[PDB]
Amino acid sequence: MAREFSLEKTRNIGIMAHIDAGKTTTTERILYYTGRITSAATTAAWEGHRVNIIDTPGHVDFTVEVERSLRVLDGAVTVLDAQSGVEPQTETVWRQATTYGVPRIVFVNKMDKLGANFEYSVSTLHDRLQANAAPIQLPIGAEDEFEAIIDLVEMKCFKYTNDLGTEIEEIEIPEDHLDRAEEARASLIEAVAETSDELMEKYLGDEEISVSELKEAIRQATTNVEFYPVLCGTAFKNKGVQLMLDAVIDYLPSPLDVKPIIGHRASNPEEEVIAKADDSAEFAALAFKVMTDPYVGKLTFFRVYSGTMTSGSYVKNSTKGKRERVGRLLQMHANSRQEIDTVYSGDIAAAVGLKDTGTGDTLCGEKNDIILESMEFPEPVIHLSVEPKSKADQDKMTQALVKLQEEDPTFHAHTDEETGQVIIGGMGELHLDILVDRMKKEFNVECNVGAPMVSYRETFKSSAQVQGKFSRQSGGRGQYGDVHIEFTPNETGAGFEFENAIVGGVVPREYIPSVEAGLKDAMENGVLAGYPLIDVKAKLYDGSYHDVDSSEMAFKIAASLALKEAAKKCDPVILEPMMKVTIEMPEEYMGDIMGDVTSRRGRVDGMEPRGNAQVVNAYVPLSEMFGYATSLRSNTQGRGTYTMYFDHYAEVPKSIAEDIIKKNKG
Amino acid sequence: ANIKSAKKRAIQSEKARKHNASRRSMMRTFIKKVYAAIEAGDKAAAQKAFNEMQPIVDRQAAKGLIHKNKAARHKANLTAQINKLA
Amino acid sequence: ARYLGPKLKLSRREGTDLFLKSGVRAIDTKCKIEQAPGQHGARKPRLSDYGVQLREKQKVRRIYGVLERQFRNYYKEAARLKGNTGENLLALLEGRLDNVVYRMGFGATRAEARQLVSHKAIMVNGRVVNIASYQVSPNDVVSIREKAKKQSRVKAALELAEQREKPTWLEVDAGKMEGTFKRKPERSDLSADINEHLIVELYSK
RNA sequence: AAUUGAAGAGUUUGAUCAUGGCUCAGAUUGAACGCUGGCGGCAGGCCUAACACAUGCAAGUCGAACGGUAACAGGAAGAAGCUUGCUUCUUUGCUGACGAGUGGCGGACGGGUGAGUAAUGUCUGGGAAACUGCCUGAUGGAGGGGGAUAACUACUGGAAACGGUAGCUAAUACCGCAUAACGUCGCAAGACCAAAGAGGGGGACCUUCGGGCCUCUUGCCAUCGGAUGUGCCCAGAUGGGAUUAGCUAGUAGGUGGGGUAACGGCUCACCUAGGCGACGAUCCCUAGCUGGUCUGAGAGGAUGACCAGCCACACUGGAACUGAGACACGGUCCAGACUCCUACGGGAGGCAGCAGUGGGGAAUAUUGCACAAUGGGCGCAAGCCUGAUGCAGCCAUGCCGCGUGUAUGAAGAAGCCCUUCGGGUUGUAAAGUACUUUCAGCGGGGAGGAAGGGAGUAAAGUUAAUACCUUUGCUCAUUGACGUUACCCGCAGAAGAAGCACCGGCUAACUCCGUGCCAGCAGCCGCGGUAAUACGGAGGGUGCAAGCGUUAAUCGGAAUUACUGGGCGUAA
Ligand SMILES: CC(=O)O[C@H]1C[C@@]2(C)[C@@H](C[C@@H](O)[C@H]3[C@@]4(C)CC[C@@H](O)[C@@H](C)[C@@H]4CC[C@@]32C)/C1=C(\CCC=C(C)C)C(=O)O
Ligand SMILES: Nc1nc2c(ncn2[C@@H]2O[C@H](COP(=O)(O)OP(=O)(O)O)[C@@H](O)[C@H]2O)c(=O)[nH]1
Ligand SMILES: [K+]
Ligand SMILES: [K+]
Ligand SMILES: [K+]
Ligand SMILES: [K+]
Ligand SMILES: [Mg+2]
Ligand SMILES: [Mg+2]
Ligand SMILES: [Mg+2]
Ligand SMILES: [Mg+2]
Ligand SMILES: [Mg+2]
Repeated sequence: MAREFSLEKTRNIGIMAHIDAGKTTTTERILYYTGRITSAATTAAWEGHRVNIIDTPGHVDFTVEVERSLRVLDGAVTVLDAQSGVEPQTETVWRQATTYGVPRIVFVNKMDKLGANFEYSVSTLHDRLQANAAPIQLPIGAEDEFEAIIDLVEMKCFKYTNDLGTEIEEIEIPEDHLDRAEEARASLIEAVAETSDELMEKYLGDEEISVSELKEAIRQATTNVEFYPVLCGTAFKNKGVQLMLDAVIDYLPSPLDVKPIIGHRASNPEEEVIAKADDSAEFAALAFKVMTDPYVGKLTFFRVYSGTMTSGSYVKNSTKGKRERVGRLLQMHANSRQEIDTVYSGDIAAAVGLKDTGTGDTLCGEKNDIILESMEFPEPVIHLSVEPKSKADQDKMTQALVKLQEEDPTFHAHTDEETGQVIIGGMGELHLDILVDRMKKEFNVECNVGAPMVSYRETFKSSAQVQGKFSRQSGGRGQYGDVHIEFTPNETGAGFEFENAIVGGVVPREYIPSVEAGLKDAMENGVLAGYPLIDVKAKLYDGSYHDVDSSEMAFKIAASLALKEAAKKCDPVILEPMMKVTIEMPEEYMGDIMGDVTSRRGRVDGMEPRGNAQVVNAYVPLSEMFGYATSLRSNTQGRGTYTMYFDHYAEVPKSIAEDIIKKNKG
Repeated sequence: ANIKSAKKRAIQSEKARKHNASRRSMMRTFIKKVYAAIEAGDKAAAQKAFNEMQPIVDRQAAKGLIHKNKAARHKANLTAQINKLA
Repeated sequence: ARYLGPKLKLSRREGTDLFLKSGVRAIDTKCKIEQAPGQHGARKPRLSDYGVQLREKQKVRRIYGVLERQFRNYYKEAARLKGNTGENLLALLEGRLDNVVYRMGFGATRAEARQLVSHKAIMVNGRVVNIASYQVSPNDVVSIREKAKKQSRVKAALELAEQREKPTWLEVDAGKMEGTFKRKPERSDLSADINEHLIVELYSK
């Protein structure tokens, strides 16, 4: 009838880090520890506190999962490798969490690794991440020697006697480490003192900071995302894991502590409705994950921001504007999946039997009409031309793409009309690889990917006057038409500009529109390599007509003939789509980026020192740009980002153009 | 079986099946002896064998192993053959 | 379920007063009865047999305020009932409590009378009835609630009824505000304007 | 009184008559889609994949069969666990209950589905050669013994599934014996066949102190009846195809034996050479049948969701067993396909029961509540079980009812639209002024579905007894999921409630302005190239209304398969 754990006790946390930082190991250990004495989120109990943990991937390709998790999470734990410290993807996940303003604590894992330097790791936090971080704990020894951790806040020591995380003997700080601990505690106070003016004055007064007093200030600072507590330990050797859990309860915010989400009323988008974490308030939940369990069926995970939900009820998806039958509510635990009857505010739960529900949707009561702000996912960085191996697969391919698009927001699929080609878009090579393989097996659709075909255009390089004449009196009815047109190269981007300079009505007014129509149709067809002719002006200066044989169709034919002869004299050239590329990277990799551009037949338009990452503006052929994402990340150590948008059509290099003609010919 | 009663009924049916088969075999054995005696041509032997069968078949019909019509048919058919055999 | 548009337009279209107003003033003052409603209302086009039959059926519906579905069911019942289908149909439309109330003079208009029925003001044989479609049988006492007696609108309606011709099949007493449905109105009693034969034809096309 | 019953139109031509097809106006639907959407009642709701299924539930009950007594409360006893006997801790089927087991009955009902089947089906009308738990009539019994065995106990192998071995023990379990004809067999004489006891109470009577005896209640056995159900036979009727004409060899018949509850090539041996078919055999295709439903003036045509009867089926293909009844949805065995668990040594399963999942699809709902009522199983009863059934949820899916106000209100305002630039139309429509509040919301009160079953209390019967028990009165306290019930009263406020298609003709409704054979429209005829009542948009109108259109589908109109009720000189 009542929630077992109060809103205060609830702790929705997430684990984020670089690849192989030890997220899975940490989560597994956490679950074991909470459990003793899978899915999207697992519920756990620690010191009479509900801890809903979500493990997020480290790869840039799976940034989606980090993004969606952060939206529906209160706190987070950043795991770091002791040897390497902050790594490229740690920076990415940090910035993501900064956007959502998620309070975070740092755990320096792998203290047993060779080259492990806690101090170095802490330094990287300050330099690379430029964040107010300070150690709340100090390690005693490094690598193999590391066998003890110091609680600086309480000035205590814990001697781990084994790698089983049991029989830990709490002892007094070693006198040798005591001096170090004192200095560290001083620094800890100072950092939190910057956040807490009261604490600062207490520090300035040189009055011994109470352990409770300090903890309260640290809690506040962390919750305000102004200070970042730094912990240490080894998950593999079961050291510091328990202390981290304690710090989660002591520092990471509760659903109440976190700032309230404001949802725009559906009826009045202008109207803004703040949603507090009150169970009595109207129910409001956000679906963040949509998976299909093999046993129960489709499982939609959601986070109850406000109100309460009971199983066997009807709710309304404000986003979709449709009623949803909440038949069953499952809560995933460390081992088994238990069916809950009621979900309260600040709780993460999975609904079984929901239909037409996607990630980012606001599920609410029928009376309720609030729409909580949805999550923002990035745009594809890599595009590939997917296609089925067989025609039978094409049907299945369509269905597969739909489902995949629903499951993964960042995955996108579309069909380019010009090329008539379905193009898949993703956050990286690894991402699209996984998606393709899934189609091959799960969906059983054998597909082959490749470079997206590029649509080219043509234009006349020279200006020439040409006459087009038609005559057909061979069989019965005779048709005649004559037109003198001048095809002059038009300013790039201006487009077709037909000029009626007919004087004395040499061409009848009624036939003149048909002349243009004929040209347009002929220009739509290729004059060189079957590519639409663009950026050409046609001037109808002179012509002729035979009242009897004058037919609009004849003039249309005459117009086509004129364009043909123009091509023979106007030097038609192939044009390629050029894209403005905006690349942002640390100045260290600037030379490499510019080199890559000038290697891909690109030109640097200029540069600008936006923030701490120099932004380079450049124009590069679309065909050349294929595969820039991977190379960019290779050159920038996965610290580079780019955006490409079509700018203009430019002439293809004669050699490349020659190839295009050959290809289109056969 | 999934139902408790079904499990029990299966056990009880096997118990019955065995009992019934033992009784049925014995009855048939006795009937065959009469038929064999008729084939042999010994009216006295046939009559003697029939007199042994009569109580058995009648009791079996009463128990429910066979029907009274079945018992009657056996006695009637044999009697006719025995009388002709004489 | 009810027509809530301009009542005068209906009468203008049919080219005859359908008694949709109280009748305190001349319909002519209220609207141009002669002209049909609309921009082209003045022009009078030739009407085909279908058009003639349709207008007749519509007229009767408009007078008694019955929608097509319920009216069609009435026709079927009339055909089922032994006798002249056309006349039977008219009798059914008359039997409606709402019509009875208006005719008794408890309501100024059938629209108003219907509001009285819906508001439970009317009592048939001492029993509250809130269905206008209710068919009042012969020898039935139709009274009005005590609260309804107090309503000033009822009193005014009675006055208008005095001006109108008195139904020969209804015995109504003022003050008591109680009427008696003596019998079903005969075709002779019913207006001769109604061409029931056309309606029968339309519903047998 | 059941008796009402029969409509045309457009389209071949320069025009005409005829012929003939096409199209249209009407009903009906398990409907779907688009747009729209206030309430209530009643009903309906996978037509697709007899596709595959996670999870719970859908068949148990009886201690008045039996050995018991694990489990909880007692009953005495009791170291009384206990110390004030304060508290009440050991015992024992003792004893109300009661796990597991043995036994009985049910599980062959109820519920689902229509795959197969053109007839070992259905329907209609008959027939003889049968059987039938429970229920009910009549006439007699129910005597006296034996041998087992589960549970249990000891031991022991399993990951599990579950077992193995040696003792042990009871019965309404099992089996002889006795007796038995209104039974069966037989010409007759003869021969032969059955049982079960268990509860309630109590007086002479009694040891074996348990009982016994008396009586009451229930059950058992035999035979003959009833009722009910079921098996079997026959005739007629119940689709299409000859671009299917021959088919058959247990086949057709006979005799004898065996077999069945019973008739019978049912089966087998033998003998005969038959049997069937143009009145359609054989073969192929399609399909559950019916009462009925829809349409039609009728004759017909179409159709067989929901309801009721019948049949068939239960993962697929076989097979028996048990039983009154099955060749058995939630039983067994074998085989197969498929899936699952595992300790890898082996196991497990069948939603075409109710929910529900995945899939397929244009498309069809909740893993709901109660056994209150009806009905069913078991029981002495109380009671227990019941996804039957009663209700609730969702859905405008249909049918029906209702509301979204009523009256008044003219320079008839504004605005829009048209305009003959005068006005007109929108339009009493608005505003305004009076006025009533259903329904909705809020609050309050409050039917019936409830009959019985209990505790007894009295009388009658009951017999030894006034016992017991039964029956009938009588008294008393209770028995509802729906349910915040139907319904009534009060509350304040017109508040909270109108949409959709159409306007060239057919066919009710017409203008303005765009567009200019384009863009579009379109059931049919046809529209669109300078205004187009046909498109596009606006005003106005028309038809319907919480619906309105569209698509699909059936019949009608269609005398257009013409039995009713048509034609063949030139139209077939
Ligand atoms: C649990 C967690 O943190 O991330 C999990 C969850 C994870 C991100 C998975 C990698 C990858 O399939 C992910 C994508 C985007 C792959 C493409 C689609 O199918 C998505 C619908 C899918 C959602 C999440 C998922 C399934 C994980 C990884 C990454 C493994 C690394 C490599 C190189 C394959 C992981 O478990 O380490
Ligand atoms: N040396 C060391 N290795 C560790 C530690 N914790 C985890 N690992 C290992 O580092 C790897 C981390 O893998 P995983 O937990 O999946 O990391 P994730 O990619 O961040 O989820 C594994 O091989 C772990 O066994 C630790 O404390 N020390
Ligand atoms: K015709
Ligand atoms: K045969
Ligand atoms: K079968
Ligand atoms: K004829
Ligand atoms: Mg991991
Ligand atoms: Mg079939
Ligand atoms: Mg016909
Ligand atoms: Mg003819
Ligand atoms: Mg001819």
